Amino acid sequence: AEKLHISVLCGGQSTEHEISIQSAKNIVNTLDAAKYLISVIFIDHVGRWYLIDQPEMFLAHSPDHLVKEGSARPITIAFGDAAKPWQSLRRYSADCVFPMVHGTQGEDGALQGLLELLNLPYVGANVQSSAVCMEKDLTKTVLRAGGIPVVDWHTLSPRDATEGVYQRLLDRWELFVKAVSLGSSVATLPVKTETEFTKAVKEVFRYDDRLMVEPRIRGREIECAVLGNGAPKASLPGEIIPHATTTTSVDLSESVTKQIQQIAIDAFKMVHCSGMARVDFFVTPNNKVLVNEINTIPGFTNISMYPKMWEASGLPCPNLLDQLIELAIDRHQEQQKLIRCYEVKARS
Amino acid sequence: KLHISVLCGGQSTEHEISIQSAKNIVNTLDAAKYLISVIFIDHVGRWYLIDQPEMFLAHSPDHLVKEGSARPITIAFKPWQSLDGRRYSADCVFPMVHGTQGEDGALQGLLELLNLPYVGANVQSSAVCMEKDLTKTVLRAGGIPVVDWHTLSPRDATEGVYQRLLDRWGTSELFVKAVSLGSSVATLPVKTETEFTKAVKEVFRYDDRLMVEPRIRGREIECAVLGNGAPKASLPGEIITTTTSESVTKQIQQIAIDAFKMVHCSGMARVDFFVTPNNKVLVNEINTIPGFTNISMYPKMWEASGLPCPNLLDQLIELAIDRHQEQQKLIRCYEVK
Repeated sequence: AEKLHISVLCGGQSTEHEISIQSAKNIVNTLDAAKYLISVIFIDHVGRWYLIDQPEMFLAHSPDHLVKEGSARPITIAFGDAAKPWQSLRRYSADCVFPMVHGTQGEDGALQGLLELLNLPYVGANVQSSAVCMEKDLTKTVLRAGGIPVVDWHTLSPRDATEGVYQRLLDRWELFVKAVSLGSSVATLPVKTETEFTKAVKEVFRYDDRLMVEPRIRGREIECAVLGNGAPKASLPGEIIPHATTTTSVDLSESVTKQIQQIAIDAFKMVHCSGMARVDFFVTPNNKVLVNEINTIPGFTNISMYPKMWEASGLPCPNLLDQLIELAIDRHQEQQKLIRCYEVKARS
Repeated sequence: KLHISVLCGGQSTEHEISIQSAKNIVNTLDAAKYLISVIFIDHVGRWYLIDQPEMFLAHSPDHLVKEGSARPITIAFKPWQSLDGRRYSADCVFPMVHGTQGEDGALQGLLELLNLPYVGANVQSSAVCMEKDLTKTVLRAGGIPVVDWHTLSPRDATEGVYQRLLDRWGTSELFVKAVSLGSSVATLPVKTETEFTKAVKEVFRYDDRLMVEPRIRGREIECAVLGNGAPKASLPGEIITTTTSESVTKQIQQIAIDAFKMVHCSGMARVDFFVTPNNKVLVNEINTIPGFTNISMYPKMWEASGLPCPNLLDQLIELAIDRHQEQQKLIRCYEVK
């Protein structure tokens, strides 16, 4: 083969389905055509998989259209077939997979888990890191245990009493009642009263089986794109302003910029991330830098902060994508070596 | 009857124990309640379906593969599909792959993608329990007592580390363990600086992260936890040979339950402890797919606690289906909103 086969996964049974498609389109449009034969795997709303092997068609049409036209081919997977994991319902090659499903299934380790079972190289966080970063309270647990400054939180599960919690949190710290693992605004509720609190708790437990309460923090929402495996690099910080308006130009001191970058890298490492993460911070008026979230499959559309921050840092998106693919393949190669050496040792 | 698919084998060093766990499960599942299929994953990651449980009980899966009774399958995104075009039902999956790919969230991830009910810890909880330093990180953060540890990664300098751990733990005898691997070859006792440095090197050939722990003197005690939101603990068992103080017993059971909840486990886990001579109770590991063979501690501890294996299995399946039902409700409600 003269080119590497790249499969971009998008859609999925996730409320970020449409953003996923837009991310995938940018990636497909931006992948160096000289280096890659690009296939797009579309997962529809009921979880059916389709393969589109003409990237140009994916850029030109909605995947739903391609399904209906018949050009997007129903596929399943071929276990054990390391080279050609996709099988028409004819097998198709994949040298590396770019999981670009946001939220449920895509960032929560599920898709990563399938890809591990297929022994395929894939971009970004592995199963464990995806799961840790997906559950925001678990992320903070790991970060704080390692000494990384985070926005404080309080986890509640359905069996916990809700009475007294509001007051105790007010005493400790307006609050947010948030699903631990859901991003949609439907699952993040601002509360100003006890009554609002318990109503919000009830509401969020209709969506997620665990929630977290957070203090509403005054400060700027600063983001930083991290890239790498073992030796992560951090972009220039960007800012988002909920109405959201975004910009890669924020006027932070040399000190704060440096902190954001270093903590982003340290956080990335602390949750054992791979490939990429967008680390989202609050920076308080007193310039305290606080991690709020690590996103392992950040938006990747042409206006999305992750690629925009890198571009603003001197890394054009095509090069970014090449690096993500290289990192993915390198991780896979290293993991395969460890596995095999252990296998030999263990049975001997 | 409900269709139960028991998944075993796997690309894992615990492949053979997995087969034995599965055989016990298939042997013990109530025939009146279940139509049992076995999914066998071979060493190279190929998947096979055996729809005659008695064949699986009578023969090794490798034999069935060679004979052809273990049919190559893939998934249909009736989750299993032959490679006749036939599709096979599954109402609940019993993943029984130990260690790599079985307890580390990957298999759970696939089952999640397929919207199948399945027994045991979910992706997140599997991943947290699989990597032992992460488990301890989460447990200690929540105030659960655990054996001390120090994680090392390949890029960390080793110089002076041994001495520092000696100073922290007041013992010269340590273990250098892979964070995510169970074989004895990935757990190395060290008692000198030289042994430490050699062990670190050795383990880094097998895992990308390792953990150092002090050698703890005391009894190896285990405890089976069962349930979802309302876990119950078995009477403690001990590893000396295995076997199934009222205060210490209570600490064990309670800490096992609290540990189970703290890692957001579901269905089952075996919580492994040390109990020092001074009666200090320390969690060392949580196993989300513990051995399930006819002599394995998890089912034996339950049997000893008044819960026979067939009934244990029924509850595991009921817990899985119930979890699945609640999870679907949540995601449907969220999707609507």
